[PDB]
Amino acid sequence: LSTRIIGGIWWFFTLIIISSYTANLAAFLTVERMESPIDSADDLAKQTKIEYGAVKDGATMTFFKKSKISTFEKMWAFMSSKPS
Amino acid sequence: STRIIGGIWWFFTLIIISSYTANLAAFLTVERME
Amino acid sequence: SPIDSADDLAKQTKIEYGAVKDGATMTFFKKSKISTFEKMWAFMSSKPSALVKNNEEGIQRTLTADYALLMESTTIEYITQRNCNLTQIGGLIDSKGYGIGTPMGSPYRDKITIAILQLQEEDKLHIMKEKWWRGSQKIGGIFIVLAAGLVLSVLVAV
Amino acid sequence: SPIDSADDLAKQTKIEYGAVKDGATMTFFKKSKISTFEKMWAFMSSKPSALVKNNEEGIQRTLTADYALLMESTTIEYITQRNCNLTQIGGLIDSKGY
Amino acid sequence: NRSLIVTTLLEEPFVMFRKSDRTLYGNDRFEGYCIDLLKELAHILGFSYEIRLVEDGKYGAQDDKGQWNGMVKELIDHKADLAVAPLTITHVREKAIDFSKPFMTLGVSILYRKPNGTNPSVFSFLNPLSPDIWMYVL
Repeated sequence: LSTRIIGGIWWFFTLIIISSYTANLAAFLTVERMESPIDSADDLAKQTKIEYGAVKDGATMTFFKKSKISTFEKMWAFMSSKPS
Repeated sequence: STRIIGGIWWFFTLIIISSYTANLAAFLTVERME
Repeated sequence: SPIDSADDLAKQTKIEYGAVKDGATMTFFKKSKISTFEKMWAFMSSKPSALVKNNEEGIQRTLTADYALLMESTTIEYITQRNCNLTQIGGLIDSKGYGIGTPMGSPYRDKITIAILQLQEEDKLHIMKEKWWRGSQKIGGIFIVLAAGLVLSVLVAV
Repeated sequence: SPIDSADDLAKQTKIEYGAVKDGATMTFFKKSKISTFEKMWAFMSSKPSALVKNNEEGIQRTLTADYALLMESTTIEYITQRNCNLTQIGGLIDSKGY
Repeated sequence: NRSLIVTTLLEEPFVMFRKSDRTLYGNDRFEGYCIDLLKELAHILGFSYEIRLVEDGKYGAQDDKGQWNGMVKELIDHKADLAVAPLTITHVREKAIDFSKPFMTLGVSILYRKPNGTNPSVFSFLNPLSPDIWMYVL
């Protein structure tokens, strides 16, 4: 019993530490499975990390200069903000 | 020999379901918010 | 997971932010015509008090409140290099030129047009820039459980 | 969380929002050249039922319809000083000469 | 040339005070990055100056009607004929005064207060459950 009070608290504490990584792993993969990933062009208009544009002497350059879809217009205001 | 073989194997049974709980819950949680 | 960009600052409405009034920041914020910054313009329009009148006032906003401040890097450089209770977040947005003030129709500015490129090759602006800018959980806390249980069994019988 | 600001009402479609007539903010939304208020005033143009005419009409519409009532903040105090079923949502939109 | 009157405003570390235990006036009130850069170009392009601060303390811009005030109005009214400052080249500010070439071109940075770290703890772990329940386990 003097050692029955030793081992059971170790069982009580080794049960503390095993579910700790189960949620450290699980919510980590859940954030990894939060990703759709980003495909659609409105989401590229939401992000600022990926540089994006077209070729000079291209029609779609002038078309996004001419575009009335405001998703195109804000991606054109991106490309106006960054000439690269 | 058997108490350490069963100890490490039960310790690996402690390993494996923590992974499958990671497999199952992250599956059902994206559709829980979806 | 922390913030070091512009879109995730456009996400959060949890940190107060404005600018120095009659500032070229705010003069461009009324000219900001992309909707990620148009909504931060709707923020700053919804908060005339987040707008400051003094950079030193916005210093006391960030010192006394959880206050993001979006000004030019030069003073943010010189003060955060000299104040360590304030953190530098991410990078810049743009780069706008700093003109030298002449009234309109000044032909003496043609001489001013020359001497700037004089100082550009001779690199004097960076020489003074180095002259005038000067630099400076639950992971570990669990230790309350098991260590006492090993000592009680010693002083019982023997 | 989903509503902590006035723009949260401009993002949702369920909770209506309007103002008592002789309303300065109805005028101010026409005055507001910031476009999120312009969308909130195209809301109130599209929603005649959201725009109310006197005090208890907006009180009842907040209780009956899915409706947030827009009102001055120490008046929001003074009513909710006595009306306890409420909760003030968001902060100010402005400070204004009175 | 003449003493070209300079409207300005004190910035960090652009235009700063000159400080001592005695009296200092005008050009001798003020130093900094811009002022000691101005002392170089006074030898370069051959002019003198008077430094004046701006009142309203700001750049100043067009109002609701469209009227300049502050720094721009000084160069409009010719009560100042220079402005030694990082006067940001803004396309509306080109319409009452003319800019020269930029000496510095920098961008908008992000100021935020620093949390200065923290320590690990288990009183934090007592918190996702109600703290009376942790004693109810006992």
